[PDB]
Amino acid sequence: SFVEMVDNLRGKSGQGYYVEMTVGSPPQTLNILVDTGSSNFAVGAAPHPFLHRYYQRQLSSTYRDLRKGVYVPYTQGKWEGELGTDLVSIPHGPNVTVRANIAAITESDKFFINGSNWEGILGLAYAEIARPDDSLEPFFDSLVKQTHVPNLFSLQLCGASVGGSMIIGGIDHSLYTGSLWYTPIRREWYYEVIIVRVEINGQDLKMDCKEYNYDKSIVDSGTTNLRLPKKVFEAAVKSIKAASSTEKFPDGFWLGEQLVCWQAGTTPWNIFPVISLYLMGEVTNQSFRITILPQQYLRPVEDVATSQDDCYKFAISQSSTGTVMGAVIMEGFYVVFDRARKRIGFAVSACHVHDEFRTAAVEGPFVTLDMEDCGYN
Ligand SMILES: CC(C)c1cccc(CNC[C@@H](O)[C@@H]2C[C@H](C)CCCCCCCCC(=O)N(C)[C@@H](C)C(=O)N2)c1
Repeated sequence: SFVEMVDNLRGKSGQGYYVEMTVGSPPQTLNILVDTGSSNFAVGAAPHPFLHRYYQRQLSSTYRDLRKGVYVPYTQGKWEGELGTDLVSIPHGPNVTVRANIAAITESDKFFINGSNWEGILGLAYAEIARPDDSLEPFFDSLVKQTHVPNLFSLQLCGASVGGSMIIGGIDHSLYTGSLWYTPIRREWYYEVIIVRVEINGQDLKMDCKEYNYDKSIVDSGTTNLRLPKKVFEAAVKSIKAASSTEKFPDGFWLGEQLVCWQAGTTPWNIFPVISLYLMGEVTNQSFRITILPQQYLRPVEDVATSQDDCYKFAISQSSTGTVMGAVIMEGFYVVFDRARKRIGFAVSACHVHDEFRTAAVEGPFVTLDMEDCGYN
């Protein structure tokens, strides 16, 4: 009965994807950001200028105080609060209710977004990166332990204001085309994967493949951009600049600061290259690739002035904590987080990104020797 979960995600460009949830008795409705890059379930539980609503523990007869504080520092943004448990349900999800850990956010810094429509975050990664430590059971672990929901979920994140699906407990075959290609989960903490090759417009970047995974590579729906280790970022930007050199862009555009605009419908997509990321496969010396179009890594942004042009931000930025395959990478792919089999699947999404002469793709098999050497230790 996955049809009930199709289209259960909404969001705004650059502001994440959220799902509707309820917490407590009587149920309090809240919109919750879907984040495969963290492992804490947390909701606003005190007034805040950007919160339309929040969790009111005093009104829930099933709330239980854990008498323990918590804080989570992300790559950007952080919050602190009080731990507790309560009953939680997902209206457009499985027909179950579970008692889960909940962090009641009392203070936050650059976490909530002005006018975003979500009030909390659902960390879907593993206990090893939960705060305050790995003894705080994450939501999805509680769900699997307390119900018959199979130990996997899938994400169909769609571009253009945005929507998608989080299929809890399985794979919905109407949401993708072609074959699913799987890459091993290297270690159950983040959803960590191994990138074994990078090509831009079919040209190999020719770096030590360890550089691609320094110090890790993760699949993270809570991060907007494709984030790349310093050395990889420099090579990729150098290649993307060259391919698009027939037009001049401010240096702040390549840093993700300034936006670029063009007359509505005249965006020169053809001058921006496709990026191919090769992932470690399931059998010996085998990989597969996902191909990323510029319509993914040129994120559309509301024209702050006169909505007469098409304006974009460069959605590839530099990282000092490894590669992050963020939302703009996941968009247009159907991504299966197969926890039960320790693998992540990719297929072309039913809401795939369109170009006139090019198409996003998931292609295999490829032969790749010595893939284990690509993981950083
Ligand atoms: C929580 C622990 C496990 C942790 C520490 C450091 C990195 C990571 C990796 N995942 C980060 C991710 O969980 C984290 C989640 C967000 C704060 C959730 C709220 C904002 C969502 C919409 C705007 C997204 C802008 C963006 O890209 N951000 C805001 C990056 C930069 C980021 O940080 N994202 C996890």
